[PDB]
Amino acid sequence: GEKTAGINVRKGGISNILEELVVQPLLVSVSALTLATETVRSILKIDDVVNT
Amino acid sequence: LLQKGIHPTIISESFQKALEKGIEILTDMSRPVELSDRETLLNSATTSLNSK
Amino acid sequence: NSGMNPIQTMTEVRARQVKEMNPALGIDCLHKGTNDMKQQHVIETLIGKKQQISLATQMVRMILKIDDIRKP
Amino acid sequence: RGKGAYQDRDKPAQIRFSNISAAKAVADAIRTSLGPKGMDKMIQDGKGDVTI
Amino acid sequence: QVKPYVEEGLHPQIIIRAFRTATQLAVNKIKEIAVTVKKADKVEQRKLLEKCAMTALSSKLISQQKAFFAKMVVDAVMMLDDLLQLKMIGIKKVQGGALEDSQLVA
Amino acid sequence: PLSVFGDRSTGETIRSQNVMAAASIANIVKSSLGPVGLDKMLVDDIGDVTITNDGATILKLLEVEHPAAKVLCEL
Amino acid sequence: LAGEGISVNTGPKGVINDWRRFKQLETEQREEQCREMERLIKKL
Amino acid sequence: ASLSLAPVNIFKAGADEERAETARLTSFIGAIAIGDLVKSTLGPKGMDKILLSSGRDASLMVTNDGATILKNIGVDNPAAKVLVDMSRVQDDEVGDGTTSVTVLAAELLREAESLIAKKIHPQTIIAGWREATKAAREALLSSAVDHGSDEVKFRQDLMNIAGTTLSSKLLTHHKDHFTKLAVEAVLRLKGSGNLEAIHIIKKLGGSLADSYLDEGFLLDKKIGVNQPKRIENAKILIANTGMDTDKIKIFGSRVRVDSTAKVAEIEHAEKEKMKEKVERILKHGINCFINRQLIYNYPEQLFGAAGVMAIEHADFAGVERLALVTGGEIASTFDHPELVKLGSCKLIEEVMIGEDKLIHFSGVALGEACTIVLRGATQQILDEAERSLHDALCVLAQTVKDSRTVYGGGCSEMLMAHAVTQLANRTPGKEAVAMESYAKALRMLPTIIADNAGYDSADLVAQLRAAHSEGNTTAGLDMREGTIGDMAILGITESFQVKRQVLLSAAEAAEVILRVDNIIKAAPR
Amino acid sequence: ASLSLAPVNIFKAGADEERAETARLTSFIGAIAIGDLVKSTLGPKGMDKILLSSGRDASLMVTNDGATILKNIGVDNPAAKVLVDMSRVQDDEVGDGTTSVTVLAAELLREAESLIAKKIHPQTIIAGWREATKAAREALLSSAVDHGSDE
Ligand SMILES: Nc1ncnc2c1ncn2[C@@H]1O[C@H](COP(=O)(O)OP(=O)(O)O)[C@@H](O)[C@H]1O
Ligand SMILES: Nc1ncnc2c1ncn2[C@@H]1O[C@H](COP(=O)(O)OP(=O)(O)O)[C@@H](O)[C@H]1O
Ligand SMILES: Nc1ncnc2c1ncn2[C@@H]1O[C@H](COP(=O)(O)OP(=O)(O)O)[C@@H](O)[C@H]1O
Ligand SMILES: [Mg+2]
Repeated sequence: GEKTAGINVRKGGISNILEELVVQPLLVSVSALTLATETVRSILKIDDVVNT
Repeated sequence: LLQKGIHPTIISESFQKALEKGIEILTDMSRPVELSDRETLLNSATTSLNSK
Repeated sequence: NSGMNPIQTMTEVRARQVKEMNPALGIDCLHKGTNDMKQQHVIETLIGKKQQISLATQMVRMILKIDDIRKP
Repeated sequence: RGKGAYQDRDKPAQIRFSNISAAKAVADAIRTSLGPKGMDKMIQDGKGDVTI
Repeated sequence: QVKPYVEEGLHPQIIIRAFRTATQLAVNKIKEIAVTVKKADKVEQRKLLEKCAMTALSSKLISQQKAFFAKMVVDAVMMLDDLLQLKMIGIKKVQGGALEDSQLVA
Repeated sequence: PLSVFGDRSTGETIRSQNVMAAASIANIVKSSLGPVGLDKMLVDDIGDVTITNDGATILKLLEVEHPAAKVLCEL
Repeated sequence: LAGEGISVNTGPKGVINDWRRFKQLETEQREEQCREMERLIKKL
Repeated sequence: ASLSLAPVNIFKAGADEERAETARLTSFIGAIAIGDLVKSTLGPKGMDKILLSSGRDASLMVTNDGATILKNIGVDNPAAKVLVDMSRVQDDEVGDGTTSVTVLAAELLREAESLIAKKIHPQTIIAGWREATKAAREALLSSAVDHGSDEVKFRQDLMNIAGTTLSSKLLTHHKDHFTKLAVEAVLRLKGSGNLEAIHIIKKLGGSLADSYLDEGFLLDKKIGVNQPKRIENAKILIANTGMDTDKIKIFGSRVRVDSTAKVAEIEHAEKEKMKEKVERILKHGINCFINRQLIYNYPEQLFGAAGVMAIEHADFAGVERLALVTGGEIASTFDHPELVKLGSCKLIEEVMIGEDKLIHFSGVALGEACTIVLRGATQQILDEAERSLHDALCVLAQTVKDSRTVYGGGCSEMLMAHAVTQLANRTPGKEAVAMESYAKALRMLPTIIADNAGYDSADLVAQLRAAHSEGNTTAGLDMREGTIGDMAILGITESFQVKRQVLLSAAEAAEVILRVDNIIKAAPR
Repeated sequence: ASLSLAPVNIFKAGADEERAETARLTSFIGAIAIGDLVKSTLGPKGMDKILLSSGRDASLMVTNDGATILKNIGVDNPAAKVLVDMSRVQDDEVGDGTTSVTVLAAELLREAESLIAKKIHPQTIIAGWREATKAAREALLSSAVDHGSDE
């Protein structure tokens, strides 16, 4: 149930990171996931390479 | 996945479904933030600069 | 190699092996209508299988232990 | 259902594997530069320009 | 360790003398604190030899079967009469088979 | 796998190489420090001669290829 | 002996490193030869 | 005796010739290679290709379009050149059908090779193919259905056609969204066939589903320094004047005086001329001024002092699109303000798309011009999306021009080949065999469509042939699962013009290639 | 991942491998070339061929025998080598039938190429051909007539 449990480099283990002030905007992870999935889908629909 | 005999089209559709589910999950974890809160902005900037 | 779907066939055979205790259920490569290799008389030596597993494991370990190459 | 359609080309599979290998190599290249403990890369282009 | 002192101009003979003194002291300490069994018990001596062989073998690709190989090595050495000649222990390599298939011939 | 048209160094190799370059630059001018230091005589391969003890002049005149050595010279 | 429409496809893909390594030296040699022949032959 | 196989040598060094068997072999090999290359990119389950340029820039291109694949390849086989030019002309005439026509021509030429191996004169094959083409064209024309009278039915047909066109491209992931987008964009043209009135703007970043058709118009130009950045109820004047160091067009004119005071007076006169031109422009009572050419510092300062937004360097396409979307008249003289119509729109402002800023025209008067913003994760994705959208727009414009439609999914090919077979079993001689080969190629088209999906192509094609034999003239390949079904219900619609052009171009190219019995090449340069 | 189409290099210089489609194409091309070469010398109206040796002697040989034609040709296609050895063994076993067996093998391989293009697993083709060969051999045996009793 620990939603905010994350890697604590300073402590050296696993602890809540909201106490470590490690936060990022939602439109970084969301954008990365969306663009990466789209790129993977684009790559998967390729079956040949042609030299011009 | 491909070595298992899966066509590279079911993979794409399943990845799209996983992307939609993950976007919903990330939106669930989100927390509203106001620009008048200087502490959150400072924490975000510090987190961005931590890796440089 | 026999044209069937690998993951589905292997999963079904494994599920059948778990459900009914019968380690003779395999891949019906010749499409004889049954999976019981005891009936199909698909028989191979135990020594051969043991040597296969042992040699593969030994070679894999020996390859994993190598961490440097010095080709001329 | 039976034997099914026989894939007599095997070129698309090779292309997919090559694309995936290239992408995985790129990720492994830029994998050590992640997080607060990630280091920097110094790149020297065709000219004498140097970028860390 | 002595490179920084070399870079600053320390005379090499001082370093050589220090190395000689330290090595002599270390060898004396090793001989002093080394554990030995003054009983000549056959079982205890065999156990000591087997443990030494296992330690010498637990760094190679045969470390998984180190007990088996160590026991065979101890047996082979004990079968040697008085000079422990290396030419009296033949080693034959035959391709194929697992490591556990290796055998010692009396 | 990368298929990058160039050479790549990673890990202890590049770190040791950078320290090597920095140490070489330091050793170039280490002998011109302090009152018991001595000058250097640089030749510009066309016959031009420069005699100096200043570190900046020596590092500017020398031809430097390694990026870390360039960093020290610019420093 | 048929199939002249080879469509070499990703064949040259796996050899761009060696091909470009040879091509750099080839271009350098061509440039050197052109600079040498800029004066010569023209009015030699 | 032949030219090459003669004791005397009759050719230049490097020239050669290939006689009947060798020429036919080379032509068939080249055509079949082109057909095999372009295929596997056909139907809903077709894959894309990577076009890796070997040049200095090394351009990378990912595409499903047959025409772009065929044009961007080094081709030395002359028959392959014929097929490539066929595909290019097919793309020029209509947006879609390049892969279909190329594959049909390749299959026809393969059947011709088989027939020649069967000791049949190529003239007999050509005559049989002409008869088969006539029969198939008549059958397809009789099979066409028109829905231009009913507005709702015509819109449904447009939706179905756009979906069918986009089903084989990368846009099939979001087929409904892009289908609606393309249909709305085409319908906004109000019957005008100029696809250049639709601008496709590609902005990197964002998902492919983030693409949208703007309700107004978008411009990628800038505004003057001291001019308003937001105007409501704008009265737009579009112009094509110089307004940049404006010179009197008497090329032999010069300034010749004896003092610098006169030079200063002439300079002040030039500035006054520019000021008077700006005043005449402002006499039109406008808020936004758009000029095709550049606007220099003095005219833009004058515009800013008057509180009038001035957009400069909007090229011929830009001024044409603004005239179409706002209704203004492109003017180059400003002596009769009452004779010039001014464009009107509800709002002009600056929008922030990605990291770039664009001018947004909202609430336009006419709107017979569209801008489409494409968002993607890679440059290749954006380029392929633009190409697919271009194909969809071209097909929709063709359908608007000619509303006759046929059923896709191999139904049209199946009925064509059924008519061809009915003609073939009614004719004596080897021309019957030639027509049977024509029918076999027509069957092979949906056979390749089914093969691309991994389905049981032979069984599905046999079922389709049987169904068209009893009389089911709407049966086709139901690609959702791998069965056959009614394409009237499934809405797999396609333009009649595209299919007719594909059939006729493929037959024509096969006929012209088959007539060749000698290939002679001059010494390469 | 194909052995040749991998980032690491396994084969020596000058060594290469052809995968499924490439190997099938090479084998079919070689077999069809051999079959077309040997044919047109078949039946009563067959025509002979001239074999010019490239050696120092440059021996001239005109012949109609299929085995003789297939023996004195420089063959690099491995499937063509298979067919040549087939013809030689057929000649060794019985005097005639070299051209017939070569042409039959070439036609069978052409049909196999067509079937492979029609998305049929080669094992199915092999099983069908085994059944067909059994049936054809039985039928041919059932039609043989013997006249050794009457002189
Ligand atoms: N102080 C920190 N403690 C734990 N994780 C951190 C800290 N700072 C940054 N990170 C994490 O490191 C990840 C990588 O960020 P960074 O290395 O800047 O590259 P990028 O921003 O391109 O992912 C981020 O997802 C962030 O969650
Ligand atoms: N949803 C679909 N169901 C069945 N067939 C389709 C579908 N979409 C397209 N096709 C078929 O695919 C063929 C090729 O179309 P496409 O690849 O989009 O363009 P091109 O005609 O340039 O190859 C068309 O003849 C059409 O009949
Ligand atoms: N007089 C004939 N009438 C009809 N067919 C013939 C006649 N003579 C030979 N043939 C056919 O020609 C074929 C080839 O025979 P031939 O060329 O002599 O040797 P090979 O069988 O090695 O090719 C045989 O299969 C035979 O059926
Ligand atoms: Mg299309």
